[PDB]
Amino acid sequence: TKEASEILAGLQGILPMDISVHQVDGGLKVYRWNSLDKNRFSKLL
Amino acid sequence: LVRSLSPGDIVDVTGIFLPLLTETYLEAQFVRQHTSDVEERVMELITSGDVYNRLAKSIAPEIYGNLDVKKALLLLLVGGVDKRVGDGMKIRGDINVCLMGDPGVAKSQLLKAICKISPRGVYTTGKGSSGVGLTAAVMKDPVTDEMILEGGALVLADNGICCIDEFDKMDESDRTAIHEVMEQQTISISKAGINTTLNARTSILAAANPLYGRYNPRLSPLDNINLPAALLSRFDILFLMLDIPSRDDDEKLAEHVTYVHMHNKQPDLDFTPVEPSKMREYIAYAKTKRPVMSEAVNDYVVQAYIRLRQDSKREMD
Amino acid sequence: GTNVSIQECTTNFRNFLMSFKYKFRKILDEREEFINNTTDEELYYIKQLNEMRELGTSNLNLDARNLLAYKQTEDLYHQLLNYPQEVISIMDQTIKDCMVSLIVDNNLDYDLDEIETKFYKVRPYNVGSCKGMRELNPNDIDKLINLKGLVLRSTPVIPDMKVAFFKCNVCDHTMAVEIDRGVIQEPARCERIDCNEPNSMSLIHNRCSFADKQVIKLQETPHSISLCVYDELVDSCRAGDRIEVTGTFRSIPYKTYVDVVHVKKVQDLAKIREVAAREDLYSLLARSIAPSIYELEDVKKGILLQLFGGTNKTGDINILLCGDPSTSKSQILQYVHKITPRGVYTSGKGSSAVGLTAYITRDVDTKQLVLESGALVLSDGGVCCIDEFDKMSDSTRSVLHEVMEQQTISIAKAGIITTLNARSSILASANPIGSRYNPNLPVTENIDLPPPLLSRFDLVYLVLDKVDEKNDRELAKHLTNLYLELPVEFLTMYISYAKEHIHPIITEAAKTELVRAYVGMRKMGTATTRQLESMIRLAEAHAKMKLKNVVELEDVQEAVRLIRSAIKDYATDPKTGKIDMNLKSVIQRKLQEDLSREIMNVLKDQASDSMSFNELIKQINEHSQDRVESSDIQEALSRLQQEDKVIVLGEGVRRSVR
Ligand SMILES: Nc1ncnc2c1ncn2[C@@H]1O[C@H](COP(=O)(O)OP(=O)(O)O)[C@@H](O)[C@H]1O
Ligand SMILES: Nc1ncnc2c1ncn2[C@@H]1O[C@H](COP(=O)(O)OP(=O)(O)O)[C@@H](O)[C@H]1O
Ligand SMILES: [Zn+2]
Repeated sequence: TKEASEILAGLQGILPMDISVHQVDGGLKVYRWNSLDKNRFSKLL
Repeated sequence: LVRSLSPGDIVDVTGIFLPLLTETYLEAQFVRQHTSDVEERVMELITSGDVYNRLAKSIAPEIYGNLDVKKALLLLLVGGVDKRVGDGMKIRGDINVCLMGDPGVAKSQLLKAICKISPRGVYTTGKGSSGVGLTAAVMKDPVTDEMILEGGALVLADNGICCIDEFDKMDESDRTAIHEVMEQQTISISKAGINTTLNARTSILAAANPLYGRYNPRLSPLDNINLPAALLSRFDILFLMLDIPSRDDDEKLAEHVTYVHMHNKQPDLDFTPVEPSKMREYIAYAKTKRPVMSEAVNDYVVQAYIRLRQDSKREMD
Repeated sequence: GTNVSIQECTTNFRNFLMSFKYKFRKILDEREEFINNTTDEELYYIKQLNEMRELGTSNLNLDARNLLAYKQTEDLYHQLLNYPQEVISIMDQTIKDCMVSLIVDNNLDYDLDEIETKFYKVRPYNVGSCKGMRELNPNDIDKLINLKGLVLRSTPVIPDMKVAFFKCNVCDHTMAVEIDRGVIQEPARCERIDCNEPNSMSLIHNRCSFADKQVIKLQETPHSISLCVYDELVDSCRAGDRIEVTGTFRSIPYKTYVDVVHVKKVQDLAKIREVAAREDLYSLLARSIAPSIYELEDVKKGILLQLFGGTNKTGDINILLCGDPSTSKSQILQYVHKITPRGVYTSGKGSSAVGLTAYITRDVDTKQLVLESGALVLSDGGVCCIDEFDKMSDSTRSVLHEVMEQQTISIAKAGIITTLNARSSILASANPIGSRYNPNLPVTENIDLPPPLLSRFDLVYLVLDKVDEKNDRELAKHLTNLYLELPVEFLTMYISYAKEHIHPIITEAAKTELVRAYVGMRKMGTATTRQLESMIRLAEAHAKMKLKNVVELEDVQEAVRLIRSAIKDYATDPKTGKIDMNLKSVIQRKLQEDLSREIMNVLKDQASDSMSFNELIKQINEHSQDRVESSDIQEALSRLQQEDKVIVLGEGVRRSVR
């Protein structure tokens, strides 16, 4: 579970265009991914 | 008129009786809970002024030589004061009496007489009429799947007196429930997911034979009971009616009993006991009072207590 | 009665939403000192609208108390308790207006295009405290109320129809028929001009659109009534949970039920401080709990510490009363369950193995797992009172181990494999073996509990009945002064505050004391490690009474002493377990002799004619070895003064012989 958090949070850093993160009650909400050309970004690391 | 009646209440309900066989019901109109017509009868006895002995001799007018026991029964019929301490506390104002005695001492006729006299008396023998007859249980209704209470010996005797003959034969499941009834006047049941408490405001009057069947003078008294100290502590006026043969005491009891079966009267001619109808009214009227003692006797009690408290240390050893 | 003037209410709500300040909340509850101008001055519900429009959630939380906290809405508060639907449409329009007015009309941004189409709903939750399920009446129908209770049975997600999909069976034309007020209108003829065959339409089941419906059952008292849940309020309640409900009371033929509108699953401050800093705090609280019971200070403290509890972290304390069957045992337990929320009163033969354990079974039509409650499940978070704990059946006694240590009840039967949670505190009273306590037998032989069970209890109180009139007469006066002719509200207010706000943390210094106390207790060789956590829980419970942010030495030492006093350790022989009924020896006489002689030696050896008692303590008592109580030094010097060997001119000075 704790590994999945760094996975889900890792997506937004490499995808700052389709997912945004904002906090309520101290918890996190995930904005609706507009997935487009998902594969291209992982090669730029 | 909703939320007026409650389970277990004794009420007089006025209504209309309403209906190829028709089914009937009643439409409730007026409800009440439970007098010069009886004040005249009450006046006569207090006019005579003979209160303790006359009523103590009135209960069981066909039983010989038990005046001390009858006096305890007379007080148990009247009862004490149920002092609501407050701050969430509670102290029972009822009297519990145990009648140990040898076979043939008429300690079960008193059980019948107490049930007859009391308006809420319940007569019970054996192991509390088994574990199902004792305490209570929740029973499902096959028609509506609802579960309702079926009152046992103790629950029926609520606000009354429960007589338990042959108390020494009671099982642990029977006697353990007796502890809570004697101490708390309530029954707690946690079965099949139901967690409820039942009102068990009862006066427990138990009569049983010795543990070893009879008493011989060489026998120590505590060996003639199957009951632990906790039960004996919760009892009050714990009697022990030993039978000792005697040509001057068996003669009196035999003469007392033989006159009972010979004529429809008690053997005494100089004393006429109060009839039960008048006894019931006077006891009920007396029960309405709430006496409060004085501080002078309040200091008296703490001296007499210490007097009796210190003696038992020597007596037990 | 359609009392809702729609233009007036939408104007009042416009005023309510666009003008309410968080500051006004502190007025109705009179928390004037709690006014914080740095945050409470800003508008309240505007922040929610800024979030839910950005989060995309179509909901808003309506705290109904703020209607009373604003004057104009007071006329609106009463009518809300009768007409909630109109508010929802107003709020939807208000949100639409908020997007139009506050964003695009203000030219801030344009992130509102889809919002014109989506439907919102605002759910009032914090209606004033209601009268409970058993008090409801027929006149309350259709009026919003509030309830609390326990969840028992939950049905799966039932799909409710909202849109019907019809296809013509001869020309394959597809329609879209919506539901109007719960009715489906089946077309009698195909809508196309060319195809006009009567009764030619057919319903396709799996192309329809459905809405989530969940039926939940709630139990407030042992009564319980059915509840209906819709939409995004699913996946919020499971069997065995405790819920606060704000909903609408309905009836359809008789079938009274709640259209649940909201679901919740989770000045006297100075008066508390005035008691917090007092000196007789512990004695007063201990005495206040049982005004009808004399003395028993240690019994008072632990049972009070039971109500305070430990501190659960990402805690319950259990107590057993062992004593002769005439001493105050039953009365305290009666008080505890009548002073704690939702306590359960239990006895030995009055319960069964499925009495404390909830009867889990499987539904006969929905085949889900359901629970029918139990004594240890009802009192989750509370206190369960068990009388005659010794006379508990062995099977019933067996299931306590998992409950007392893991707070779970696992059941493995035919077709059912699951575990419950029964986190609670246990207060138990046990009569001695036989009739009365016998000091000839060891302590463990007067208790009918096996060591594995006996180790779990945090405190076991040996309540012994003496025959000493020096305490009997005082008890007699306390009893006799009560049958002629802090309060509980302060006490419960105090207790409810501490459990809510106080979360003590053990300090570094207090750590060492717990280690040494257990080591010394273990070194006398029944000192299982379950008693060491008992020390820590009592340590936290003491500071919770103290209302202090930490636990310190005094809390630990008092907790150690309470365990020592409860078990009656020093009065128990360490090699036979027997009780010393006697609790000045020659060894004490020698100790005082040598102490007096050493006081004389120190007084005559120092180069000062006089010295203070603090100076003497610093020179001798605290100089070497652990500090001893100064009373013995005072006793020795008083004896010497009575023998005219030392001069005590005053409390502050001690002077040599004349
Ligand atoms: N003193 C007495 N007066 C009247 N009847 C008596 C007396 N002693 C014994 N009896 C008779 O003997 C019987 C006593 O039996 P019971 O009351 O059942 O005593 P136990 O409880 O010892 O069996 C009664 O039927 C009663 O008629
Ligand atoms: N220290 C005490 N303070 C006040 N009351 C006491 C004390 N010791 C005994 N009592 C009285 O003795 C009675 C004992 O009853 P209770 O403790 O309820 O059950 P049990 O008799 O099994 O101990 C109580 O009614 C109580 O008033
Ligand atoms: Zn067609």
